[PDB]
Amino acid sequence: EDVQGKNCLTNFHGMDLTRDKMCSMVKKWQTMIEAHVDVKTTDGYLLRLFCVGFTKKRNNQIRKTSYAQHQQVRQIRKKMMEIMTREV
Amino acid sequence: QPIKLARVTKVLGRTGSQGQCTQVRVEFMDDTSRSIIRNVKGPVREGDVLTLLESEREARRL
Amino acid sequence: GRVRTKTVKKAARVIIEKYYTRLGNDFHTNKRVCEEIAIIPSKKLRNKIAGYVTHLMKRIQRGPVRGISIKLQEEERERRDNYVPEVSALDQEIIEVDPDTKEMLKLLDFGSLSNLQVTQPTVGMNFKTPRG
Amino acid sequence: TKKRRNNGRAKKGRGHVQPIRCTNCACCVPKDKAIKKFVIRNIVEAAAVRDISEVSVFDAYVLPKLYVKLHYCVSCAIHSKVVRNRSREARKDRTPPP
Amino acid sequence: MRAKWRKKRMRRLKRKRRKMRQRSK
Amino acid sequence: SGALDVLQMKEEDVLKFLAAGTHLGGTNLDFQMEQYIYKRKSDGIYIINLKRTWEKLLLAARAIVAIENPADVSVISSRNTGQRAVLKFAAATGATPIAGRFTPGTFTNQIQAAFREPRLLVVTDPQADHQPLMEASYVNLPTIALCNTDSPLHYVDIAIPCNNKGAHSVGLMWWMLAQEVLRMRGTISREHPWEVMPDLYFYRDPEEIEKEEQAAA
Amino acid sequence: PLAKDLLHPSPEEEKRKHKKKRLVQSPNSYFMDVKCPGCYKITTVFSHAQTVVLCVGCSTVLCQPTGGKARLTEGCSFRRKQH
RNA sequence: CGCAAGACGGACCAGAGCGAAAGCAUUUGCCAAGAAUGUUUUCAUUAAUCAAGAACGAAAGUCGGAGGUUCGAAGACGAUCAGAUACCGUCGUAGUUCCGACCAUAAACGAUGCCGACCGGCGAUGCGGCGGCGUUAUUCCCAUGACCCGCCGGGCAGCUUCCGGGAAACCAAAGUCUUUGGGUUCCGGGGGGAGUAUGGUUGCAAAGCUGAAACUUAAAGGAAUUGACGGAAGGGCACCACC
Repeated sequence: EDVQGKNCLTNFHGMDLTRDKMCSMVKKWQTMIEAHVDVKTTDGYLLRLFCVGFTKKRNNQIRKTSYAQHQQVRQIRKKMMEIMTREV
Repeated sequence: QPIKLARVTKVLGRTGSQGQCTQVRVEFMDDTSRSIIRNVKGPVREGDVLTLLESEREARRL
Repeated sequence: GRVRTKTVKKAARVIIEKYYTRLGNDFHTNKRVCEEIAIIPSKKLRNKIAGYVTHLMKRIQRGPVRGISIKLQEEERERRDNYVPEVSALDQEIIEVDPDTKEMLKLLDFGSLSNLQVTQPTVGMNFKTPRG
Repeated sequence: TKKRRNNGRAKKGRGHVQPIRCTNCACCVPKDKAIKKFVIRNIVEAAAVRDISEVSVFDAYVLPKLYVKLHYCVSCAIHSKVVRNRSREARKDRTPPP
Repeated sequence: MRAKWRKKRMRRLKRKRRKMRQRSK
Repeated sequence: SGALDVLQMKEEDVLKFLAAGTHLGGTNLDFQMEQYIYKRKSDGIYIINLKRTWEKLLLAARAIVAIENPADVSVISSRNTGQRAVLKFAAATGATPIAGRFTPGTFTNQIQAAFREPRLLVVTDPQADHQPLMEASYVNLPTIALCNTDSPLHYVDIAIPCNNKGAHSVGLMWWMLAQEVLRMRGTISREHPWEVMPDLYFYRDPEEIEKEEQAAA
Repeated sequence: PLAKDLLHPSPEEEKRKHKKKRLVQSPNSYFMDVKCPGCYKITTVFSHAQTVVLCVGCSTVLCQPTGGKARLTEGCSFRRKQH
């Protein structure tokens, strides 16, 4: 952001995930859920958070599929969007 | 890198395009508990010593 | 390639099966047995048969062979197969019993036994293998 | 003669799926029709992991993986020996090979 | 002869017949 | 067999079934075997109704004792579990044993050396012993089969619902039915228990044979 | 099973089978005596109510509509009635 | 590092869903619609299939605008080859994208018209409802979710079977067929000629729908079997193969 002298002082410009991890998370036979939030902080910083989420096969679950309903997914996405606006 | 000696503990199979190379489990007689799989020309029996001009390659198994 | 042909093995099996008691483990004695109890026109075939005979005799010393029969068949499948213990594994003091196996005994005449320990039921109804 | 009951693809109540481009060629293949692999793979095979572990800055560094999903046309797949012609009885086995 | 290219040749031949019948009208 | 005190299920016979586990059927169910089941457990096991097991045991025993020639009731098991039990059933009933590897065409091909031609088959498992059932289709052979909740009743002509999987339960069912045919012939009385032990008919793990040989000394 | 007693099925079988497919067509719904704790009187609610059942002068809401068997408000007891 | 424009919605994505079919996949909102379940709601035969007639109808193609990122018929060039107006490669106009009108065809396929009844089993799965031990979240329980175990109805399917059918492949429908008749629409009659000529009709055009005959011919074809062959896959053998 600025240089004092023999010192490049840095400021936040974006969190990211290593695609090693990002790809690792995305496996078949479960619902991938995403939510973006165009948000502003207290000071004049405008962020675009991207959440991600994966439905969990339960401990006693025998069924392979492990999917969600469309209204369940968009209730989750509405929650994600609410929580990320709340914490920014 | 030094020139080391390894003993044939087991001759696994016969690899090579014309089956011309014995594929061999070699035990390093310097570091007596380090073992690798390694391709060898000519007739090899169990318990003859190979002269390795490097000890860092490892052959791909049958 | 020292694989014995059907003519060697069939002959060698029948020679053991019919003249078991005349044979032993030595090659050279049962070579001369095979000379007497069979009319073999070759010397080489005589040796082949005598050789496989001796191999099957060593196999019979270990245990019973799939393609031959011994006279009693044979003190283990006949005599030892008449094994009887002191008391049967059936004759149990405390027989554990399911609550629903207790119910079908109650809808039988046998609603009250002395030696049936009715157990607590299997909670967490989870008994299958997951799919895929 | 009808060779495959499913017709060699996996649509039963659609009548259309979207074409994928075959990775080897550029052939347009129905998604359900395409022979799909999911190759997880270590960025270095066997000879280079020996060298990285020794020349790593870090303390017992777990190496990252390279997650491709390959889509093949039937021709590419058979030529590259991904799938393979089977006997008319053995065709019906939908079990993936071990 | 592929039945599609047969159908293409019969269309061109028709298209020349409609071109030559028109010149008397 | 029905509404008779003489041939009614006794108290000691229930304890021989509960120890053996002949009531304790498989996880899966055949539609032809829903009538020979009391109820399903929690932890997916079907409980066989032992009264109906007992009536099918008597009906089978009747079928065997009706066969005037005791020799031509061919008794079959392929699986190790039955191979002892069926061989001791031959000793008792005077039946013909085929213990392991039923050669196809032993009922159909004359020129075969082991060409048997019975009046009645007895079968330890309709699935394992599918080949005897199928050759009973080609020659008019009624078939008694020791059946599980899982077993299909294709070509089986009187089914005895059991655990035919477990080592004890098989040998016990063979013992029960050997003792019943000898009772119903009038060879043995019914008041006293039978000299032959039900434990005799049980197949043993070759581990257990060398474990007994170790524990005998 | 060839010989099914279609004349006389066991009650377990007809309770299992679809309402229209039974030997004699019989509904799976019922009426029930429902009472809220505020009001005295007992209103007859239909099991599959499909309307917001109120008491006299709306003392409270009793029955909320759902897919099938309508849910009764927490604190409202019911006895199913027969003839 | 940015910025712009125009395409397209990977992975999740399935023998999963929805739609009459063509077809449909980023988020959010609005607009109407729909199957299925639930119902001790209502009307009371209002139905099924359908000449005429009508809506929708992939892609390509056409006409007028807006746009043109990528790809790319035609074209030009470089290669290969004997030639190579191909396959390969670099460019590249129409087109590909959007709106308004045409067009009415596809291997538009499940190559299987629609409605109704009956005739084995089993495990799944999608939707809705019903019942049931137990785990789990909202903790503060209620009741709702996530599971588990079953039942019912409708759905895409699956496996198995001497139901039965079929020339067979195969088909719980392609069965209930010489023991031939539940209702109804379309349509085939050896192979070519030919979906041609001709007339009509629709279209701006391309072309669509309707549509013969003369003549010619003993087979064309379907399913399956055995061989031979392969520039398909795998296995084995030989110093008339190799190392």
